[PDB]
Amino acid sequence: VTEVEIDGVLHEYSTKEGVQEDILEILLNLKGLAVRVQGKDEVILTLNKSGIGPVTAADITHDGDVEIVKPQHVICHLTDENASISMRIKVQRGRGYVPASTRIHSEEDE
Amino acid sequence: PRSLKKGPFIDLHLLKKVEKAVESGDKKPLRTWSRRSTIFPNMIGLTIAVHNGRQHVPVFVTDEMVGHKLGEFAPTRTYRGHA
Amino acid sequence: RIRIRLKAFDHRLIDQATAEIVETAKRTGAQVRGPIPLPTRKERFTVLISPHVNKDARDQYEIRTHLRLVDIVEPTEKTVDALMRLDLAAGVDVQISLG
Amino acid sequence: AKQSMKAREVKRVALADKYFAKRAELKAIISDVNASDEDRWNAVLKLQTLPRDSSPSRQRNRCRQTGRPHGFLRKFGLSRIKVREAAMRGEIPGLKKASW
Amino acid sequence: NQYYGTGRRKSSAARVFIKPGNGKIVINQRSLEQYFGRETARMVVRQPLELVDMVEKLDLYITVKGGGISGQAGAIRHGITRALMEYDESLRSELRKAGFVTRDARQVERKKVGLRKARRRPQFSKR
Amino acid sequence: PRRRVIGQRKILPDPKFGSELLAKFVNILMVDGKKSTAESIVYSALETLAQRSGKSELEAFEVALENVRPTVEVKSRRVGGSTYQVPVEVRPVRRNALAMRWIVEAARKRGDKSMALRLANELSDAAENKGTAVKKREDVHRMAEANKAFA
Amino acid sequence: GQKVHPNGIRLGIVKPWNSTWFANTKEFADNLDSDFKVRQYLTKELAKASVSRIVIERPAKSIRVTIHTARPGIVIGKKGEDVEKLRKVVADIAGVPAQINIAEVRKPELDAKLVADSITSQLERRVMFRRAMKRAVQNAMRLGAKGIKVEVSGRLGGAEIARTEWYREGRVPLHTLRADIDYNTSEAHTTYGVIGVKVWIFKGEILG
RNA sequence: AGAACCUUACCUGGUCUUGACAUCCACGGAAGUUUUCAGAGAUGAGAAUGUGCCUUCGGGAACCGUGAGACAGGUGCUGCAUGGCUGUCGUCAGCUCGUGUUGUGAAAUGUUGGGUUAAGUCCCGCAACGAGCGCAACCCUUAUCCUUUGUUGCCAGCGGUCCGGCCGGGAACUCAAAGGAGACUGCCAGUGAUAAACUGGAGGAAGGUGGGGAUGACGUCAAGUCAUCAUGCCCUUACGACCAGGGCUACACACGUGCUACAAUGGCGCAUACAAAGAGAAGCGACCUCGCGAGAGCAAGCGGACCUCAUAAAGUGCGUCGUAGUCCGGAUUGGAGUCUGCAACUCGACUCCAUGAAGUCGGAAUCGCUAGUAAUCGUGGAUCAGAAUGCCACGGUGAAUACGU
Repeated sequence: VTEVEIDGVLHEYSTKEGVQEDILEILLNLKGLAVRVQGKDEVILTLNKSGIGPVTAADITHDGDVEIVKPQHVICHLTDENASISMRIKVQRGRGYVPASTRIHSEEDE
Repeated sequence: PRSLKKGPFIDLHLLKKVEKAVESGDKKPLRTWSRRSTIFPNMIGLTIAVHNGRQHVPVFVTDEMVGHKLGEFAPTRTYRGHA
Repeated sequence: RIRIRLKAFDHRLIDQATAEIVETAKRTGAQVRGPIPLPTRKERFTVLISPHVNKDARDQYEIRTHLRLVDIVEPTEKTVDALMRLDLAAGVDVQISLG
Repeated sequence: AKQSMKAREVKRVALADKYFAKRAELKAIISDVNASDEDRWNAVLKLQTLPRDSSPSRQRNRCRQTGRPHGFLRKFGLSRIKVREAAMRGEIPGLKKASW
Repeated sequence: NQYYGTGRRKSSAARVFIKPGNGKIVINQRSLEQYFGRETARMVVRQPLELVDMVEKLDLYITVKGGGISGQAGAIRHGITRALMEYDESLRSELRKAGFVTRDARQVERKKVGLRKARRRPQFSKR
Repeated sequence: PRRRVIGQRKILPDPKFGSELLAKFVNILMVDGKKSTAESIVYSALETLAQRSGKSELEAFEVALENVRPTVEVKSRRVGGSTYQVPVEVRPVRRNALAMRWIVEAARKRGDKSMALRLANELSDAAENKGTAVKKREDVHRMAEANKAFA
Repeated sequence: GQKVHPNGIRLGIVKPWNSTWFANTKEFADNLDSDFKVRQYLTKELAKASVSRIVIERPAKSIRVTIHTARPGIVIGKKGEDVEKLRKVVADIAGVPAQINIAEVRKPELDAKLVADSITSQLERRVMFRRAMKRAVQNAMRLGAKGIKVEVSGRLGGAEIARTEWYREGRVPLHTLRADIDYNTSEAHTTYGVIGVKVWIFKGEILG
């Protein structure tokens, strides 16, 4: 996971309506994710879910060439039934460790 | 000309007026703009002042005028001569 | 068999789409027919370019609509469904048709 | 074009939208050779009664931006002049200058 | 065994096959005399063969599409030449000399805005 | 033109006799790009002519042509106040063409019914040394003779 | 009206399209109209925000707008407050689900349209047109444009007789198709009349 | 890139005046839905249904109604106030600048000169040295090849046959796109100033910019357009708005651009062959049936390499006419009708039967075209209910001539 895009958010240190984990907790639990793409080298997934209960990794509306190999990876704990969450993840492919500070100016595509 | 299956054309209002006239038995001229209206057998005898664009020109209907339209007997343009 | 009609204005984009579709097909199912190029529609337009008058003054535009016919011979359980989540790049109208 | 003209056009369109079902039916009736003469006559008269702006052959295709009656194109809904501008700007997808 | 050459001229596209035989020409399941009513066309299709004495030696099956008659004939001729080239590869020089190896690239010039035709300008007047 | 002389384009010989000259003649005759009809007409003319004069079809035609070819034509220089027509020796390629053209013109003129027939008649006349083309040729020559002072 | 439009001639090669969607003859005109509307709205809204290029892209009955702007901060406002607001209106305009993206324009002195806009603004607030033009040219050059041209036309300094003046610097090849020529235009609605500003900015040649 | 109505901006009448088109409040009513008489119509008067999103209830946002004004509206004037867009010389090879130098200076030089080129193209020289915009190249298309992928496209070799690629199939060929290769005076000889080049030839599908297109320098014409659009005085119970009818189609005449002719290289009749490129859902409309025909009825196939428009015509073969104002020519007019359309009187197209003008190659003069060009033959498209001989496209056949300046 490289870029996470949640709707109705300002920064990662805010909080959201209807969830348990805070947004830094959500970003950590998304950093632990294990994805296996086949054809492309950069894909965009989608997670949309409402209702009371935990948000597994098995709730992501998969495409054809992406395979999420951990169907019990928890991300959120939605508590309000009127709460919703719609994040759009971006999954690149590389090696080593490239962090946010160096990837703050390295990124060319404005 | 109009198709035979469609019948002849006459404006509804004009027709009504004609009918009224017939009923009355009057011979006062009916001023009309429906130049596109065909003349009918029942219209024979009536004077009907057809518009020519500018003014209503009186047309005493005859037995020979039936198949024709009202605009045929009310010429619009007014050319006398070039000299 | 699933016939797939890709239509787009940009040819490169269309090509990219086609490849992607093939990839999607080939991992899940087996015996993908192939990316068959149909004839391109070159819908031309002439227009007068002056605001008022100059009739010989003209621009002749066109829109090249490209067609790609991809067919899938064996529809399995896994394969057909894979396209639902697998949306293609924008500006490429796809048209799947089984049988 | 004027605003007024545009408004008129819009009105015409609206009328067309409204009266389509009836008008079409009337037309069908008039056509139908296997039908009564009186009925046909009535239909013909009925049609006359309906508003003129209800006809689709009344409404003129104008440019969707400027309302210019002439030089129109159907695919774009725009007059030639505006179409060209759009093309130049990149606003019409796929459209580029053609040579052969 | 059958040898082959593609023919092309104007909007025509001939598919000439050369086989060893007696010298019978079939064009779209019809004889040379049946298909080409014109003598000139016939001549053009026989030209290359005439040039290199193999008229009696080889049969040729043809199918041609597109264009008119003369163009079609030309295409056929071209195809034949190609076939010959493929088959012998030592008759090339003669063909070149003749001017049959050359694909005649003359297409119809497009109509151009302003003009009534490819080059005919409309009638001019100062007044 | 000003800039560059160009090589004359390739002409195919006619299918019947295998002649370049004949082909050229046919082309000249032709109108509206209806070559085939024109060629047929030419053939007809030849056949009739052959029948008339004996010989061959081609040979006879050649002979006919020979009687209408101009040795010398004239051109307008006009260097002075008034125009001076100057004679010039007309080249092999051109002379042949000119004769053919003249013949065609004569045929066109002629009062006989079918085109082919007319052409044949013209050819015959040429062979014999009477007719329209021959007259034209004579006139051309005559003019040249008159203006022989200029050279 | 001599010259061909520099963007328009290059759409197949080095320049891309703004509206990027497919549609059949049925829905195409409507789509175009929608695009025109939304774009118009955006221009109206984000006038004070320096906006260069609106790129519309609609897949699967849902409109994706991409606003190229020099300062995202004023277009975004507070994080997801202004953008969100924009989105619903865009959707309304279209009649479909909307999605607004905002690209940050690096080097607004090299973006031609932006420059033009700036010039227009300057003209409106009664500066010496010439000085503005100079500034435009100079700045671009400083920033690393291979070349720039700008042209302004009509009622310059409120003069009765209209004229055009233009400043070029570096190289601005227009006949060369492979040249990245960012062209754009603007109009200063001054007290004396309109003053049209054209500007060509040559980023460099593309090799492919 | 299409005037019957509409379009329409004009005329005649009939009407409206915060208005047909917007924003704003005030307050009357949910919007809207159906129907009635008068009227040329615009409009002016009636009968049925509904009360949705929310209220410490002075009410609201959509959508009608009325009055006030703020304003709307103007295809009204100025293109000699403008922007934008366009023509034009001219796709002509030119037009400039910086720094240096020359001249009191306007200016010059570069940019001239020797050659050469399609080219201010290139070389060589030289008080110039450099640079930019243009001349070229990059882009599309067309001409040859290769690779990839083969249905709705193809059928070389295989088997079957209703002798139809139609059905097993085959992936060859055509064709279809996508990606590469190829042409650069690169190779050879001569001429040339030890050059740039030129002349020829070899190969090659293509040869010297291969053919065609797009591309239009600085500028010129106070060139065109305020009626596309935008934009810096005038009208605002009317130079604004609605309506019906008429006009834009008038006709002593003059000019422009086209079509069709005057015939036999032809007309007519019967048979019969070979295209390309396009369009199509309020759309293209097979087959079959009826109609002399335009068409009508029924009604599949098809958002389309599949189905439809859709028979290409000139051509070819056989017959006839035999140089006549004709079996040339079709105008004109009468009758009767078909379709579109509320509606074909003014004023549509097409059909049938009749009618059968002028015209026998055109005065002075005057235009186009150098090749797949002209000439000629059909085909399609846009606008478009309908309405092209125009415009924009497509292929068929297919010349003549260029000595030269």
